[PDB]
Amino acid sequence: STSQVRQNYHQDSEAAINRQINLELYASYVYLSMSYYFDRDDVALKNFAKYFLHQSHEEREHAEKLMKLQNQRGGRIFLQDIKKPDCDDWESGLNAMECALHLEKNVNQSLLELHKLATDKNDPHLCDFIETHYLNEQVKAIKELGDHVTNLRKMGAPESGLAEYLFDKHTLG
Amino acid sequence: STSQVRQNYHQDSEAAINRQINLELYASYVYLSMSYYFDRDDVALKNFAKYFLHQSHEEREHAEKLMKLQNQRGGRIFLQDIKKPDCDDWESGLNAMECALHLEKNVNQSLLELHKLATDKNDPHLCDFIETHYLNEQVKAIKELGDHVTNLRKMGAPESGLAEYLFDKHTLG
Amino acid sequence: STSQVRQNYHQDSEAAINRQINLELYASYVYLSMSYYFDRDDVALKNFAKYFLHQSHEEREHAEKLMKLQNQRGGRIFLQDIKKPDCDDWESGLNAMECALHLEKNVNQSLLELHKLATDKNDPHLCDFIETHYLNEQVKAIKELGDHVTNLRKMGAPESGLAEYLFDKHTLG
Amino acid sequence: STSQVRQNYHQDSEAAINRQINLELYASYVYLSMSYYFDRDDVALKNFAKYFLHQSHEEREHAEKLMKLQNQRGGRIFLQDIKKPDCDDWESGLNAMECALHLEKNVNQSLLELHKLATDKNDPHLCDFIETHYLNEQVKAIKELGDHVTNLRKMGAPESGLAEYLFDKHTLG
Amino acid sequence: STSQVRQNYHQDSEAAINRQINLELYASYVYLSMSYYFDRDDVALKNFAKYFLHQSHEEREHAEKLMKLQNQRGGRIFLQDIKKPDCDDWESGLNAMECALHLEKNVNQSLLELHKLATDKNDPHLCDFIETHYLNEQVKAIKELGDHVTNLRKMGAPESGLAEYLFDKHTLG
Amino acid sequence: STSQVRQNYHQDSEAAINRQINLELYASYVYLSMSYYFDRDDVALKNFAKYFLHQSHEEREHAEKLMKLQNQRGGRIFLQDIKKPDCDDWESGLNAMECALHLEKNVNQSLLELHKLATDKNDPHLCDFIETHYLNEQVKAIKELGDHVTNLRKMGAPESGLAEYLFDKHTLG
Repeated sequence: STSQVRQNYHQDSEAAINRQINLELYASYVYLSMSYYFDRDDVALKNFAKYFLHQSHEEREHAEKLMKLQNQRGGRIFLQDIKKPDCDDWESGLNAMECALHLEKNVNQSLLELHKLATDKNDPHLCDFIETHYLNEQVKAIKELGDHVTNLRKMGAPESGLAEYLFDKHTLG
Repeated sequence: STSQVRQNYHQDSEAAINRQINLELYASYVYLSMSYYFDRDDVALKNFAKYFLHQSHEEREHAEKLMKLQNQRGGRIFLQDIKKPDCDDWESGLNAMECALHLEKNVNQSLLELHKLATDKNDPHLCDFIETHYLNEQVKAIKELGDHVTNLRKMGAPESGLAEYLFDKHTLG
Repeated sequence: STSQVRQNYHQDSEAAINRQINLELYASYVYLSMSYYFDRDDVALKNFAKYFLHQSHEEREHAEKLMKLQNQRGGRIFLQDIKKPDCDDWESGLNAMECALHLEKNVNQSLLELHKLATDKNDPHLCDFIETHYLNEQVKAIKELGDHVTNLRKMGAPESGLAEYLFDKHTLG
Repeated sequence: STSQVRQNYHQDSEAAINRQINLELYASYVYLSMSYYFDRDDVALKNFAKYFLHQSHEEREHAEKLMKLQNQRGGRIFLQDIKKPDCDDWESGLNAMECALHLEKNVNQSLLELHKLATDKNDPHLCDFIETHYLNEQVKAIKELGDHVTNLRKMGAPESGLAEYLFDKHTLG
Repeated sequence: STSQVRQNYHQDSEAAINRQINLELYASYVYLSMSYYFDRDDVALKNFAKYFLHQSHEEREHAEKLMKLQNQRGGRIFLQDIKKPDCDDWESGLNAMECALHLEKNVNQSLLELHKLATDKNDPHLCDFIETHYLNEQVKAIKELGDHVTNLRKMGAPESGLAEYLFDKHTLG
Repeated sequence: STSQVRQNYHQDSEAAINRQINLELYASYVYLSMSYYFDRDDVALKNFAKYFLHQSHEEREHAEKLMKLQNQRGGRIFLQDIKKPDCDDWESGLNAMECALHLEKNVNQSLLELHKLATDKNDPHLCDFIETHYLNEQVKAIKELGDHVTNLRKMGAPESGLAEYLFDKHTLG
């Protein structure tokens, strides 16, 4: 049953990769919903939609990378249902940005837990892969999301709408 | 009397094309008036004028397309008077945009009624022509006008004038 | 009420510009009707249609130039109804050419009357504008229309149809 | 027996495609005969021959397009005999043009009947295919044939031969 | 509540678009699973994986197109859970191809039902959109899948493995 | 009645050219049917279809060449009905190739009989024309068809289907 190429790959590190795979798919779905909310005519903030769409594409490519890694090491991929996003209305841009930040922090925590599991089982390849492809990019994305939120807050009230328009036109545009 | 090339063309589908022709001409006249209102020195919003002038040119070309279609199918074109626009003063930019939206919705309703008449008389060529050249563009234009109006509203009060200046400079410019 | 930029501009020279504006629009409408008559399949003279369509475009651009001049000097533009062309059938090409000539002569007379009014009120800018953009072009157009008519007459009878075909193919084509 | 890919394709819409296929082949044969009549030395009108040869090639390509459509939807093609053209002598150019016009009108009527049958059976693909590839081109061809006939008639008598030579040299050449 | 741009858009045509959206997402998920099955080392058929991955990308882009259409017409998008693929092991290449064919036929049936609903409510824009972007491509894809299956069957037994290798190397490669 | 340019052209050599013309048209029809049989989805051999389609185009051009020759020498062309192909199903590729070979041999025999008739009437132009344009190409085509058949036979049984696939992919592709 075990693949001819499998070597130094544990059952736990396979189930964890599958769960991370599902989580990345769910994140991509959430970002798709976020972007196509801001694509609506009652919102009409183009650059927000483009930003979230790019985030969704990046999450999808990361899930594909995980699946390729699973196949290379001799693991077998198991696909599960993808749960729909939390909200159907994502409110103002200040709140969407804060929901994206929380999602990114959750995914980063999951990656760190996976790294802990990998170092538990003495698997240098998995640790190297996670370090190379995931952690630093997650830190950069979280830093960028933090900057955007503080700038939105700096502008913000009293004239919230003008502020949201100018942030859309200057920063993200 | 009937043209040598006429075939599967009904009297009703000819009168309707003529009426649509007149309506398109009237729309072009209205957009010309809109643009040359904003060209005035007491308004001085250039990009609004350019936008409405482009709308007028598009309406004119659509009327010419209808006239060409009428000639190809063997119909005879009848030209009627073009009534002057409703207003001489088009108020702020928020109101001009809302008058353009209403005009576009009226023209779209007329096109849908023409399509209904065409399918009544079993004329696939007219339905194909309307579908290809008119409907989708009307939907796109109405969507674009809706986005502009919501953004203008988002900025808007308290500082309406600064908002109208920044929308002119960023979006339409 | 009077514009901040208005200076040496009289009420009469504003109403006259508006009337000339309406007359140019009516001329453009007439030329559109002329061209789309010859676009018909029972006439089928392409070059005549192209010629009249070019005339219509030129008249439209001249009306736009008048409107720009009105806006620059501080006048306010007033748009009125555009009356439909005189005829629905424009007969042979010899008669269309003679209706175009009469229309051009009428417009030239209107321009000369406007110049007389301008010199009445001691307004050098309006006289310079009319001289630069309108008079010489009107003279050239009338001369060209006269040449075409005499050539059509030279060919003409007995074989009128062959003559009209060869004039269409050689001169206007 | 039914093909694995067949779906929403009716027996009637298959027989009709086969009959249209045969009709297009017959039209191509007729146009070949027309062109190679005018290629003769007692006629010697080159441009007429080239025009009819182009018509024949277009009809052939349309028949091939129908056959490809039949194969894509899971239908089976049935080929029948191609009947020879009506005439062996196609008379003057005025009469050939009028026989081409009648053939085109017949084919257009057949296409409209096929569209009626397609909408009877609730088949959107066939209606879309007919609308996209056939109807508008048929209308354009009929309009062009009508123009040529009226110009030939305009020239025509008394000097019919000179007229036919000049139409050959100028229009079709 | 109703959007400013909504016109001639029915509740039914909105729910149907949402359901089609979910179905396209599910199809993309299934094709992703198919490709990453054949990416495994115990299968090792590269071209099959690339083919199914391309299918998944196409399905994703089609879902995005549907979502854009929903937003343009004034509808509001509702996202639901995406169910996991049917199988975890997709067997030989002959069976994967037959599961892809069935999925494509199901999606085509759903599109035809949506077209029926659209023509029920007298909505020409939706019918034109479906005809332009979806139906013909579905027919082409089903035809291509049918060809591949018959060729695989032609080779096939007795030497099934060599046949599957040569089909992978020649046709899909 | 006799053409001004006719010289050293016999009635027999005219009827024979007409019959050869009809035979070439029939051959082109047969090759069209052959190609569009292999275009079907239950056969799915592309290169066979392309090969037979090329054969059909070549036969058509040869018929046109014969018609031009007939017109140059002062003969008058007579078109007759084109009979439909023998079969509606052309079986495996081995049998289609053998039906093409027989058709080519029949046409070559007809050409040789025409040459015999031409030398009977002391007509060097016709003999030169046949020698230059037809005979050698017929020999080359028959040789090529013989090679393909022997290679198909060499592969062939036991694994006929794999053999037909590899011949399609390598030789004709």
